Amino acid sequence: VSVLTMFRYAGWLDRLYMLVGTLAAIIHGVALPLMMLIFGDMTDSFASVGNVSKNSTNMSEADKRAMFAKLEEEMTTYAYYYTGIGAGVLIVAYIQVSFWCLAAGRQIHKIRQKFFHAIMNQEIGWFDVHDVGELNTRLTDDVSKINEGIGDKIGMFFQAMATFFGGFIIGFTRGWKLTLVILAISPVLGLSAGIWAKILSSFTDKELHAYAKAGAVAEEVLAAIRTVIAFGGQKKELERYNNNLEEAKRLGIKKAITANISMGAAFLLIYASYALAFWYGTSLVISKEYSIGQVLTVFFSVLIGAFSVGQASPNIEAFANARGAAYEVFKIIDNKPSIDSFSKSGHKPDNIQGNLEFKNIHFSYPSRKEVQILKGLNLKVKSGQTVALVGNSGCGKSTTVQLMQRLYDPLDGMVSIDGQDIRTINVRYLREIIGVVSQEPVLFATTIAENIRYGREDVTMDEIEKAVKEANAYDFIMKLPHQFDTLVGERGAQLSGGQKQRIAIARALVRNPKILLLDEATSALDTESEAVVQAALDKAREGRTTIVIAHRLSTVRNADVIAGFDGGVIVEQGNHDELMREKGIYFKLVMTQTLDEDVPPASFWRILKLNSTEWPYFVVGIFCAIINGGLQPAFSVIFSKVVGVFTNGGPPETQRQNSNLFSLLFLILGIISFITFFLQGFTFGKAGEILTKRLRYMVFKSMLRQDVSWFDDPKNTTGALTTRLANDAAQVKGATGSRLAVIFQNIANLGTGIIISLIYGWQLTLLLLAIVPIIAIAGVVEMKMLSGQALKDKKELEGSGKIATEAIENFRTVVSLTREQKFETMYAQSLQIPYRNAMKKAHVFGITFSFTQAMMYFSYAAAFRFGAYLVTQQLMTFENVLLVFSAIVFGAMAVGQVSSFAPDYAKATVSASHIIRIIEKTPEIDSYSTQGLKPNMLEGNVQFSGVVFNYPTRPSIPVLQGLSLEVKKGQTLALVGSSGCGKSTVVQLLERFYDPMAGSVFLDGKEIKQLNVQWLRAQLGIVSQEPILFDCSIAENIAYGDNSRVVSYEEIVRAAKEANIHQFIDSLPDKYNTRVGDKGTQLSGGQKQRIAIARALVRQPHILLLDEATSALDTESEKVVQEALDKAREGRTCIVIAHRLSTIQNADLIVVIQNGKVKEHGTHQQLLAQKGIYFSMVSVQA
Ligand SMILES: [Hg+2]
Ligand SMILES: [Hg+2]
Ligand SMILES: [Hg+2]
Ligand SMILES: [Hg+2]
Ligand SMILES: [Hg+2]
Ligand SMILES: [Hg+2]
Repeated sequence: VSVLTMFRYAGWLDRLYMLVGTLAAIIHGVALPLMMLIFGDMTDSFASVGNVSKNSTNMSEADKRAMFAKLEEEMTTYAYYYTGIGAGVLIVAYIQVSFWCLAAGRQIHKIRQKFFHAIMNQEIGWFDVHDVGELNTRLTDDVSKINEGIGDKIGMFFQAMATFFGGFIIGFTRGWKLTLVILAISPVLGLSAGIWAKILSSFTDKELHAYAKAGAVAEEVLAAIRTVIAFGGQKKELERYNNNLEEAKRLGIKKAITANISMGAAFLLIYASYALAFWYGTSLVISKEYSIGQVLTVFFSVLIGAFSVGQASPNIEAFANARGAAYEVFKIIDNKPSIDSFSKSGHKPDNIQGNLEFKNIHFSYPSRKEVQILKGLNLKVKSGQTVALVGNSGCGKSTTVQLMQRLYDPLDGMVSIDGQDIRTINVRYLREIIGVVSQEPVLFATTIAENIRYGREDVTMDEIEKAVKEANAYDFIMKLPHQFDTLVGERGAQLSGGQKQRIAIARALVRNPKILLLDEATSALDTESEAVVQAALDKAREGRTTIVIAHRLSTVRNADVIAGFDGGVIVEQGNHDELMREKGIYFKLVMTQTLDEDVPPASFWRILKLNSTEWPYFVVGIFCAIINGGLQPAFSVIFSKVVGVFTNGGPPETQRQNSNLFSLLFLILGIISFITFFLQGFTFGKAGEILTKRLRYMVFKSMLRQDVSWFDDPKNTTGALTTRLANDAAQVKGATGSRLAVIFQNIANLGTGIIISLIYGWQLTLLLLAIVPIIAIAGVVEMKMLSGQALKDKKELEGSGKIATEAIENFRTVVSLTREQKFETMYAQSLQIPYRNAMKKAHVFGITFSFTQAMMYFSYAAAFRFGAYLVTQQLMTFENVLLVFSAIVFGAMAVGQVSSFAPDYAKATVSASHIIRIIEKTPEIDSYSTQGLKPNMLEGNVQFSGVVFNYPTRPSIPVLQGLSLEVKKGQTLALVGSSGCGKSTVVQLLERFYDPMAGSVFLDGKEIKQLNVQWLRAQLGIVSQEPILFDCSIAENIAYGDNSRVVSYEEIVRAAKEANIHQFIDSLPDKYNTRVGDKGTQLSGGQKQRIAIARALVRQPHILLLDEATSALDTESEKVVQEALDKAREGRTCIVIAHRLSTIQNADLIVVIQNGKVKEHGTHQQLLAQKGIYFSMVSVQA
């Protein structure tokens, strides 16, 4: 079912090219061993010449002619063969790559449109359940994975098995024993991979749990940053994060060490197998004469067949993970379970004037177990009326409105519009006959003309005009620039909410429904605009049967009929007077209410500087890189010598020669290889480990010691910072790894390859390095062109995805239903551009890889043609021919190196650039000295003079302009302003979060500028709006060590005693030792505030600061907390900016701050006796 068959579905003509491409992938994979079968045949003919050169030379003139004639024949075979295979792999590569794009393109585009349709066709279900909107984005990433699954990855898979099965085929066919030997040594290679699976996979996960502790500490500190800053508890958070880092690093070292050990054993088994393969390959020639040394290399090509399984595994994982992600959700992704709504058919009533009927309706939202919110209902409103509903116990009114649009089919009973059931009539038509003005208006990002046009697609500006005129929306739009062509700026949030709703009214007005549903449309709006929108609603009524729910009973007064519920069942119904008459529910309520990142700057060799500072010395790492570096070419020399004594050499000692080279190849390569992998792993493992620690430490610490809009007003976030701390330090660990990688391959290829090249017949080196770097560049340009396509594709789907996410995230598109098909139609038109683009990139993806494989034969071409033949005949021996393989494999060796181990620099360098720019910091105000703390400074009189300030946004209309205040010690400084900030900013400047732009601020009369940054924050009573405690024992929270300040039990006792939180301290288990229970989820606001107050008065500040402390709070809690504050303050300087003017009535100096400039100031009775702003504030506060 869904696992295999369904995944590939449809694609009638697609499947044909799918199979053609598959076939070309097969013959492509087949091509590689055939090129290597040729290699054994070419070796034999090439071999026979050397035998006469060493031994006989009986006749001379004959050999210079005939042997080379034979060589020329081999030149002819060389030429038609490498070429035949080359043209083959060129064509078939272009085809097999054409497979992804051509098949997957149509498959995925079909998936895309069907997915978008099923998504819009599930209706209610999507908003009720699943991941609540955030899911289908991820899902379009899933269809992107689908795109990755059915692509050429499969073609590569068949190619791989073709090289595998075909490799072993040729192996068995031209001899059967060595294949068998290699297969016997083969499972050993699979066992070594077992070290990988147990240790490596586990230790990644092991280390993560360790740093998880470090992440939690870093998570909260950076979120609680202004609090820890204000209290200066930084160095302690420093300490915790350092301990957790200390554990995470030791799990890091075990990971690196073991990893390198594993890869090391892998190479052991590789050189071991390679050698044993030579021992049995050699045993078949000298004392036997089966192989002439032809097949011996081809049987190694059977090892290329062994590499083909390793090349196969990722493609399967690419198919499976794409398959698995798609098919499990594909049944849910696609089709249409639906059938409570759908889109189509049904019954069309044309009578269009009717009576709504609710009959015995029992319903529960499909949250299931929730008790029926509506259990039974009977309500019937005659045509032309306006019915108003009210309730107490909750939901159940909104439910009836929800049911009326058939958003939910009732469990029992029926809703009948006119005489017909609602379930008979067409859903689309039903939605079209029912207009709805919701409590929360919504405007799509488009013109107001289009937002209306979403009400009805086919419409003209005359109807738009009459619409807004009828919605009285024709005023603000005219004054608004661009008129009807006026965009809704910054997505859909631009203008007044009353205007938004009013526009929504015009939109529903174009709909011209005979039923109008108003759910709290007036709610959450200012009273004036409330009355305006209300007027629009009133002009929209009486021509339409309607139902209105709101919490302002003034609008409920003029309703023809009002309905009470209390538990979901209808109880009272009738005219207003009748309801007040009943002294019921209505009368009861009436009387009751009376991660964008990455700046340009780059490291430039500065990485190794921080490394060397934290990497004290390691010459053993680089030395290990040298001996492994020189280890690879030893192989190329040895291998040359193996076949070397077979071609050029005499009959005696050949057996011994093979034994010696076998053993030399085994221990000299394999053992030393184990040594170097375990040694470097032992070096760079601890190197990168401690680098990751010291880096993460000095980062989190460089971060905590700087604030200044990195925290106060950042474009950053807590998560981005934690991410910085983890990932980046891991990357600089790779940055350090690349150094050793570079010196290693430096001596490994260039140095030894060149030195060895000096002993050549010359001439070969130049031609060889005229190839390898070029094909290397071809490998670079392949990845680059690849990323260019990835980016352009992602940008196109980006735009289509943006407008798609716009559709799916807004569920109200269903209330008009006009936009159901309209949105996916436009989106279809959006998806159209990349589709046509796909065939073009089909050729792009297609021709490139073909050309890449076109370099396969050309490498072998220039190699053996010019290598053998013409270079041969003078100064050419058993070496320098196989040394071709040396310098060639050396280039490939580097490839192996670059495409493995540490990250491809890049991200490492960049992450390093950030982690470095962060550790450099911008210390500004940090700790240092800056003052002496005269004992006599305990006064507390805060001066402000000519102070201007702006948060770091220049044209933000700065909150401080020309501001000056004063407060004497031991007295209350009241503060009042319009709302929000400029209130708080004074407090922040006193906290010295930022030193003001101009003017000055004083505490004892000294300038804050000249005051100690720390000691200024040493006496402050700062208590914020929403108090946040360090996660710790509440006793330990109460006492925050400033510097040397010890945890004092009797002191924190005095703290609780003063804060009146001692109530909870007395009771509850452990008393003071009760922890807050995961960020104080067990405590209410009054308690948290009491504790925060205790945090303040432990410090014994001469200055207390309250920023709208009781603003968010309620009932008695405000009084007991205010009482605590009052017993804490008035003995010392305090500033209360709270918006509560009833408790501000007792103050020494009340200050009204307008626009940066203090307007009025004086005691309550003084300003109140006066008249102006303050008097307005109290009069409207009442
Ligand atoms: Hg593709
Ligand atoms: Hg509910
Ligand atoms: Hg090494
Ligand atoms: Hg602000
Ligand atoms: Hg804590
Ligand atoms: Hg106060």
